[PDB]
Amino acid sequence: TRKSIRIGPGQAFY
Amino acid sequence: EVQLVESGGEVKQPGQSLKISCKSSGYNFLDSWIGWVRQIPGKGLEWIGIIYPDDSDAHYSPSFEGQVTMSVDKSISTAYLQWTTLQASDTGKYFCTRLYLFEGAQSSNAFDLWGQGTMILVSSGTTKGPSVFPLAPSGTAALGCLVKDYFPEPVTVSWNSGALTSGVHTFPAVLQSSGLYSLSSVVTVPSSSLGTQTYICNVNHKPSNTKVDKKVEPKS
Amino acid sequence: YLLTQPPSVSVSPGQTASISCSGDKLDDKYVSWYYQRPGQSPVLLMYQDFKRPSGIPERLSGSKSGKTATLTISGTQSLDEGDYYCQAWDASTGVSGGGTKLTVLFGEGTRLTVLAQPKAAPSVTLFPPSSEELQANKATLVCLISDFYPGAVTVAWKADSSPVKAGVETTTPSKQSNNKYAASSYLSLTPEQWKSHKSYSCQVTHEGSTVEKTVAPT
Repeated sequence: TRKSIRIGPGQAFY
Repeated sequence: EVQLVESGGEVKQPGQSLKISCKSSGYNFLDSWIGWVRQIPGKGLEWIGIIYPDDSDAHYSPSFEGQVTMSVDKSISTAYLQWTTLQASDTGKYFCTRLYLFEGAQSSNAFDLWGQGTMILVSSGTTKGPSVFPLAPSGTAALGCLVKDYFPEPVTVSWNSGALTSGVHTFPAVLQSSGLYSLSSVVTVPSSSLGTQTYICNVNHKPSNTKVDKKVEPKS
Repeated sequence: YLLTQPPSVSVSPGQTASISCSGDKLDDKYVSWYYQRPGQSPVLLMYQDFKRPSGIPERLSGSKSGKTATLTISGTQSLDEGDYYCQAWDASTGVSGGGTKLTVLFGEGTRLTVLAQPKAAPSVTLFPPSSEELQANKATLVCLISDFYPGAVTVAWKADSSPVKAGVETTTPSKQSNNKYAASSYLSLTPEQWKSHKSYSCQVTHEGSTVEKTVAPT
C-alpha cells in the first residue's frame, strides 16, 4: 500500500 | 527537518568508477520510494531510476540500465547510485528525490522532496592555470582581459587589485572543445581617462594556485 | 512516448502565462509540474493533473485536455522566472511477463521569461587577437554581446564573407547587475587564418533583427 504508484486514472500498482 | 542531503561535487576521469550518496531524514526512509534525476544544465531533466528502500525493488531508465547501479543502506538511511565506469556523457548534476504517496481520495504520486544535487564533471582536462591576454581598447571605451584555457572553474577576476569595481563586466566562461575554459572580463571606462588611469586585471585560479596581473595598454 | 514543451514562454508582468505539455499518452496519465531556478533544486508545483501541493499559491493552476496538459500561472512576477517541467509515467507488463516496467518521463522544459523591461538592443564589443596571444602562436576572437532584452541571440562568424562554424564556442545567456542579458562568443583560429583573411565578423541576431561587428589584422 505504501509502495503503490498510481500512473493515472484507473491504473493502480503494487 | 524533512530533507535529503547529498555528497559533494566531484571531478572524475572517464573510466573512473563512482558512487554518490543521498542521506534521508524526517520520514520513514523505507516507505517512500527514492528517485534519481539528472540535470544536463541548459538541457532538460533526465530521470534515471527508482528504488524502494525497504526491499530495493528498482526501475532503471532504459538509458542507464547497465551503466549505473542504485542501492540503499537502511541503517544509515542513505541511498546510492554508482558507476563501475564513467564516461563524458555521465556528466551532469545528479539530484536524488523522494516519491510521495499522496493518499488523496483517488490516490496519486509525485516528487515533493529533493536533494541539493551532486555535481559531476567527467573530463580528462588537467588542473591548469589560465594564460592571460589584454583586450585592448580602440564617450566610453572597453578594455578587458582574455582569460584562456584553464581547468576547472572558477577563476576570480578583480581589477586594479580591487580598486576598480565599477564598469566591470566579468562574463561567464565557455567550455571550448579541448575540454578547457575561457572567460573574459571587460571594464567600460571613459576615453579621456585612458592615458591617465592605469588598468590592471588580476586573475586568481585556486585549483592551480595561479595569480596573474596584466596591464591593459591601448594599442597603436 | 515523450513530453513536449515550448522551449520558452513570455508573459508581461502581472499577466497570465500558459505553459503546455504534449504527450501521446497524457490523455490518461496524471501530470505533475516542477519549478527550477538556475542553480537551485526542482520544486513540485502540481500533481495529479491539478492538485496543488501545500504552500503553492492559488494563482498557479493545472489542467489537462486531451493529450495536452497545461500549467497556468496568473498574476505573473519576476519571482516566477525559471524552468517548468511536466512529468508523467508509463507502465508495461512484459509480454514474456517478468512483471511491470515503470518509467518516469519529463518534458524538456520551458524557460519562463517575465518581460519586466523594454526590449533593448545588444551592445557588441568584438576584439581581435592580441599581440601577446599572437606571439603565443594562438589567436582568439572575442565577441562580447551585452545589454539585450529580452534574452535570446543567435550568433554567427563570417570568415571574410562566408559563415565559419569551426572553433566556435558561445555561452548560454546570463543576467547582469542591471537586469538585461549577456553572453560571450569566441572563434579560435591560427595566427595564419587571422593574418590571411581580409576580416572576420561577429554576427548577433536578436528578436527578428541582426547586427554584426568586424575586425581585420592591424
